Amino acid sequence: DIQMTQSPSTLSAFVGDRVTITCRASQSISSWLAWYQQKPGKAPKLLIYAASTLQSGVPSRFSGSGSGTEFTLTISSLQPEDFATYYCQQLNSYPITFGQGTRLEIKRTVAAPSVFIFPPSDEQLKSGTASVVCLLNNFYPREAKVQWKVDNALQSGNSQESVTEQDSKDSTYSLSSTLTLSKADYEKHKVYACEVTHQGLSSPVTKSFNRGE
Amino acid sequence: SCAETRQVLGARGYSLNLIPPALITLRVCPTCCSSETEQRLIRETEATFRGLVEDTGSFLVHTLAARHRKFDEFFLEMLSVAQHSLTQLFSHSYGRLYAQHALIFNGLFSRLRDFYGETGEGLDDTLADFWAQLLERVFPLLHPQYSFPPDYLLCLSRLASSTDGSLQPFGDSPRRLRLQITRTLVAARAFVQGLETGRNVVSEALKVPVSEGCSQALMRLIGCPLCRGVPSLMPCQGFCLNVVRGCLSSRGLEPDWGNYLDGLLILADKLQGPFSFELTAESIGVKISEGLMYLQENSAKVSAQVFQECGTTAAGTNLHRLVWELRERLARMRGFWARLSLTVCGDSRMAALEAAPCWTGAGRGRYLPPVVGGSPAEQVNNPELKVDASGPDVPTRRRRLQLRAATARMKTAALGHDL
Amino acid sequence: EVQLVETGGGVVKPGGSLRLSCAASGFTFSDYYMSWIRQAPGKGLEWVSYISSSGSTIYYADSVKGRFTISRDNSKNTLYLQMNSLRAEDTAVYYCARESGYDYVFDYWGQGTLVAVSSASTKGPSVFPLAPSSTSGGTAALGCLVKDYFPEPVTVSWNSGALTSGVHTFPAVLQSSGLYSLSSVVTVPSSSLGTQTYICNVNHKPSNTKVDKKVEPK
Amino acid sequence: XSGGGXVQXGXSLXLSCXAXXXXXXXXXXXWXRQXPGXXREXVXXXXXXXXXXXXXDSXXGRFTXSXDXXXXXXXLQXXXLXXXDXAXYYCXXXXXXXXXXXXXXWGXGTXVTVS
Repeated sequence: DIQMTQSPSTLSAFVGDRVTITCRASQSISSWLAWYQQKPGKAPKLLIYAASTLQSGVPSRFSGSGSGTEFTLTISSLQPEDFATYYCQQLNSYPITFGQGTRLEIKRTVAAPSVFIFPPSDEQLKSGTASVVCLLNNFYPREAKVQWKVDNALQSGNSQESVTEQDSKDSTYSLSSTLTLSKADYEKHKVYACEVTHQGLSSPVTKSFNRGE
Repeated sequence: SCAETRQVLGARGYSLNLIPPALITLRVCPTCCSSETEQRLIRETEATFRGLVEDTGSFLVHTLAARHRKFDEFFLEMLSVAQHSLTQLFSHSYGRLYAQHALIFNGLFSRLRDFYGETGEGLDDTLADFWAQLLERVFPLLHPQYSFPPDYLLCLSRLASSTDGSLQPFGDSPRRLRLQITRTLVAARAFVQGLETGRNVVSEALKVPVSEGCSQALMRLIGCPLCRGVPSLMPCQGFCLNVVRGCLSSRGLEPDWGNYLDGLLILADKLQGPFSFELTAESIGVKISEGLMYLQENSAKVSAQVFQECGTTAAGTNLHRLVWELRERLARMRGFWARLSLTVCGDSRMAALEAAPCWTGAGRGRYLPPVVGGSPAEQVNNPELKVDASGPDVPTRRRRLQLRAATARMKTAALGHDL
Repeated sequence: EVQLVETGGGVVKPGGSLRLSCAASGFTFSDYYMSWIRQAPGKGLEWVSYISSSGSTIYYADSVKGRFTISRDNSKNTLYLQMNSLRAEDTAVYYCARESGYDYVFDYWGQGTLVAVSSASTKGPSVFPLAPSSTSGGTAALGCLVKDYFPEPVTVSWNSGALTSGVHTFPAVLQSSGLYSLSSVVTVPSSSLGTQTYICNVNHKPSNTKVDKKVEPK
Repeated sequence: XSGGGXVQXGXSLXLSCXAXXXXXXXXXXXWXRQXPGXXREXVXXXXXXXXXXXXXDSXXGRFTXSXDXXXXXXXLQXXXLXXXDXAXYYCXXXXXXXXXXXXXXWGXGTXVTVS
């Protein structure tokens, strides 16, 4: 019955910068607020409990100050091992509630996405289903938009996207959208195209292919 | 190959030169440890002992702090809760007055809330101010023809200050309500302060002795094994339980630590149980309307005899829940100091294929000595250390002086008497 | 040092019962308050239960009030959780934590073991190619499609660990049929389509379906 | 949208943008450069205030960008111009909010070239 909120959902900052993460609660909490850091797919650590107090082992660069219904979490100088997801908590009510995490990513120069398309397999068509794929390779920022054009017709619901995590040699992301269709629905049309719209692109670029090479 | 220690010492971070391949032959360690390594390893050996003990009993510091911040926040809220509730009932029944005279109740509780949080220590005059502010305004309601410009710019001390023996306008309600309010603010205060000490007490009590007599040859326990032989011979219980007792036989707070949690619970029960709070949350309104009724029919005597001169946060957790929640947290604290040695010798030490014997003072020989002593009479037979003639240390023995007066300060407050 | 290890299966259909053990070492289990916190595939962490050190007070979340039960064993130093008649919403990664003393702070968390509720059965994956599309047009990219399998872990590799640079293995996505599916692409020069050979061997452990496949360009 | 004349290689100067006048303090305007003989390439991205500022790798450390929420006008400062940064610089607002990189409406801009 109690709501917790955080801001922002994703913050881009360089190594060595100053970072402030703001957590906001629905009702008043005098000093009952905890902070946690979670690296991808691993157990969270306890950073700052009781609003302002630090936990043994946490470096001095982590700081949190708050009283009332507005709280902050400050990193004085960002070190490379601080890139993770930071979580807010509640220490007052019976149904303790966490806030959705703030993802702290690495900042990088803008890179336009490399676009590719791949035809359905001749061995996959035998089963009666054909999934067309659209690859976006090595780009940054992660925010992008992918639309599917079947003979220049907008699509919705048949496409499923999955994005990789941040690369370690260039701090870039990659995305893949899979257009799934039955073989009978696949035979009706001849042109399949995915157009990518990214901030680094001057205009939405397109990649298409036709049945039978 | 003594270089087995070298890599182990490299994990600890030593400059691994002149220690890897060479062994030669108020002191310590009768070896592959250099001279400056020894003087620096005992300092490294002491560090974990402090960090282990403080982290071992770290939750007592956090629990007493958490209950303090949640009990202190509770009392302040219920003061503000009752302040708003008293205004509602008195505005419903009487449309003649109080329509624009609710400003006194704000100044009433604000000075009450200063006695609770030690902001002040003046309550007997505080209540007399409130009764006077009510006295100088109800009085003219049954005397409407007369108008009064007060004496000087202040009527008197506080109009009828009742001092020197005035036939009281509200007969006995000021004395009765004072006794009920006083027993409440002092009982809820000695409890909060008692919790406030408990955090401070255990916080500094966890700061572990330097005891050079204990520190010198403490290295023998776990440190000097690393110096000579292989480090895979983690000490067994027999040796461990006496060095941690001999070094800590001073802080024998057990006799004074038990009565503390007793007084905490005893005062909590009288405070949790009504007659100490929720009764005086409504007793103010009952005695006020009762004292005015005495006035209504005894104003003929007093007014005739006074012709002379001027005449959003989450609601406060239910205290019952906050008490057994308090009771459970404290149950795991009573026998804490007696169970402290087992935990210290039950962490880095795997005592809980290889063997059962372990390291001793002068070799790997078998150990079967005694290991229970916990006070000077009990630890005067110390096999592995030199405890002081009176076990308690000079700063600790001062933690059984000003940190148990709260117990009697909480016990006496539970009876009603204070100071 | 301070360790909280979790065990228990995680693949059951709706209605199956699971119990998890949180074996604790490195500290006295009897002093601290324990709790269970689960992390769904989503971002947020959801609290489900918590138990006193003595075991006298037990709290459950509003979404786990009837079919959930938590226990404790201060002798064996193990924290349990009874999961009965779980709905599909209970699918999450369940952690066990320790309260440091201050109300509702968790300083030490467990490694994590995940529980999944699904009506599907164990099925191997189908491997399909993403042939490169192409004088020398930049650096063409090829791929390897994995479709329709269950449960989760499946590892894609190229050339038996010889080639690993520029390889992107995407996270699996749960589709409408209830079976995961993923793809792994590789960026190569446009002149290596005839000189060198690429084989993406895909292995699904729970189905014993080691599949070696070749991506030949046209 | 500023002109002072051609400048010497290595010299530095600032620009500004205004094509459609409407309430726009939340959507973030963009900044391109295109030289005839080559398509438009990226320079800097003026994201909404407190959502940070991102530049292209070609002008990392040189060109800058800042904006005003009440004035509703975005500018670009240019420093250390190389003799190969000659092009016409156009600004374009992203129509959507999710940073989908959709530059629906473009502007003319103002170049200066290098001497």
